[PDB]
Amino acid sequence: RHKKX
Amino acid sequence: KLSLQDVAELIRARACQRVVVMVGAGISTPSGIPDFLQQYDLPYPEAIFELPFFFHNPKPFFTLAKELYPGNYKPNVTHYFLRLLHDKGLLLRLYTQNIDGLERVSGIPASKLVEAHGTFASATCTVCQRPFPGEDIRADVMADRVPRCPVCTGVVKPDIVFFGEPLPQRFLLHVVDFPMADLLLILGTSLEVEPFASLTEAVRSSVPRLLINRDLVGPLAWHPRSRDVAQLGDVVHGVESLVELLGWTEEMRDLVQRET
Ligand SMILES: [Zn+2]
Repeated sequence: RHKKX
Repeated sequence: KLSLQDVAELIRARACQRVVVMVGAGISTPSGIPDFLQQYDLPYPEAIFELPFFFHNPKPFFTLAKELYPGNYKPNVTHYFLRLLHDKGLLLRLYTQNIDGLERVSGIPASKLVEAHGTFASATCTVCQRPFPGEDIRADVMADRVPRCPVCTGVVKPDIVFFGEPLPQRFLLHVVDFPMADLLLILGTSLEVEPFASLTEAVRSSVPRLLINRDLVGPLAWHPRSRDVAQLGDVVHGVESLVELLGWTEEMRDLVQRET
């Protein structure tokens, strides 16, 4: 899921 | 525990030569960039990196972009120490949370950088996704006008990562860099926040973790490991004493006057 937050 | 001189000796030996670095706002404030009522006309600080706010009002963000364009700030000793690690063949990857672009400015090649909150160097149409070099919108920003897509009229946004957005594709390098890390250097950030906080744990238990930070917080505090080293205090001071210990004093001065 790598997202900012 | 090991000491700052041990780590220094490990690098000096070149026993450590795949350095993975993570940096944050603490390395930028000595260049005179603030971290934090606020005059930017914001409902709250974070609205400056939210897409619905930005759609409603792109002006505050563009004021920040104008301020962070090249020529307002220069790199400091901390950036130039990282450049030296690169120049000595020691840098595997530099992960940065800052958006001031000063890592690139200090002459660290893009291929070594993961600008995890993106960059002003390029920009993207919010509507049709057309890419554009940041030069292409420079004049509009530099004039306080909102730059618009030459095909669809959509606002063109510099490639700063906003809340809710995926981290840049190059962030996927963490999947290979962190197991390959022979040394983890954390400068000027606590890395309180995901996915950065977990990344501190993705290195191999044998790998020293050196924090140069004001206090001792984050997962280096929460789940310390045998070979961690803290060097608390002013970041600049800490880096300078590391530099001192490596014997890189003259090389640092050489680099600093070559570049600035
Ligand atoms: Zn467009």
